[PDB]
Amino acid sequence: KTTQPNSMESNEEEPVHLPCNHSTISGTDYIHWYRQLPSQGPEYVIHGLTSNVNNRMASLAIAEDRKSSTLILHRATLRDAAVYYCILRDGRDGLTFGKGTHLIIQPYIQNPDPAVYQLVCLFTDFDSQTNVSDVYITDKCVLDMRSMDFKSNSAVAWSNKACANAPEDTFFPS
Amino acid sequence: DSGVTQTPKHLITATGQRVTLRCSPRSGDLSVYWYQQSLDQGLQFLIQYYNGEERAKGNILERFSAQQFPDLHSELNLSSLELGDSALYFCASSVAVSAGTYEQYFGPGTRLTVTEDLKNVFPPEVAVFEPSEAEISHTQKATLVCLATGFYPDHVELSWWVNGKEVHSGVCTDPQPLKEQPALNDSRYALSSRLRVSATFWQNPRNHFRCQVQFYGLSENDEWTQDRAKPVTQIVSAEAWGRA
Ligand SMILES: OC[C@H]1O[C@@](CO)(O[C@H]2O[C@H](CO)[C@@H](O)[C@H](O)[C@H]2O)[C@@H](O)[C@@H]1O
Repeated sequence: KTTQPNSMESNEEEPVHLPCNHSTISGTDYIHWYRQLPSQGPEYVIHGLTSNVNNRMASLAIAEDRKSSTLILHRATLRDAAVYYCILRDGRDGLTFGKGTHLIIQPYIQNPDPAVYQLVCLFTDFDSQTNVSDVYITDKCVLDMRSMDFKSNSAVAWSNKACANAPEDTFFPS
Repeated sequence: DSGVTQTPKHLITATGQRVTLRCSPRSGDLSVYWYQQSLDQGLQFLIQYYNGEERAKGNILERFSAQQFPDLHSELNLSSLELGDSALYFCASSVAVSAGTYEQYFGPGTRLTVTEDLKNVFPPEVAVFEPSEAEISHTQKATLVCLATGFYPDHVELSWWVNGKEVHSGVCTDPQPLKEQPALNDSRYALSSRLRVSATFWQNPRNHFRCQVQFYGLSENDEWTQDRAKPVTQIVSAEAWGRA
């Protein structure tokens, strides 16, 4: 089999190296990679054997001894946030998918501006160094903007019972 | 697209029903694979058929049948449906028997929801909430919210349509939809999505905003008896014009 770290979190516009071991005899066994996006089925990435291989998805470096291998996303974006499987595939079970690596990507938010507004209320413009029974609050979600080149952290809070506590010096206008 | 096609995208049934998931492979392939995936399972292998004959065995519980037909397209039956049988079902295809040299390709997948009573199925309430006047006075930007509320199950695809066109930029939605009564076995779900626009763009009345939600609900082949409207597969939508 193979093993890769459970989770990994890298940054936008960077190369991302996804390591995977296979000290078990990678004989005539091909190193395969498949990815799985937010709410979607698995799709193929790239697959190798004895040498390094390129395609429009990724680059695949394999070790001289082939005991380890490295999936490389040439330049990662919030899009490349997916689940990555490192599979061995050889000859005629064995068509199985491990836990893989929950890859996470974070935006380069230059100017945090924590402020919760009454829209339902909405918490937005905070840093990554922050995270979230009568009320409902949603997990934080980021939104990049073409042309403006600005990525925004936001999480929504709403209840039915009135803008209550849901953060540093956040803005609460009257 | 993935080459592989699969029917149907949505599927809902009461416990102990019998459903058959059809899969037309990649036109050029002779292997078809079936994988079941639940959150508390991940991507599990079920069975593989090469050129019409059975190849790799898996964990197709007795209840499951699988057939590749002469035309290389596969059916997969899942009899006497348990609540645990609720999972995402993936068909796959490959050139030769082993996927060593020539690799796999997955279709978009079937979402099977097995529920205790089809009365559990609910359309989503949908509401676009216009941005705060404060966000503008502070950030010189504007954030619209869309609340999609009270749906079962969570077959929901949200989309934003500004000025009639579909927008992918300035958009953000929760991957996981929020349960409403976390304690209830068959709770209804709620999804939130934001569309941020510039300040001026919101301040323009010529600009129209649409939060649109696809809901994969009940069949037109399912029996219905409630006084309330049938919770069928449908789009619910919220519009909003720009306020000066
Ligand atoms: O017992 C020590 C332990 O360390 C290892 C762990 O992998 O170090 C190796 O790492 C690579 C595996 O991809 C080898 O190719 C490398 O040569 C070696 O240092 C193993 O050797 C060993 O199990």
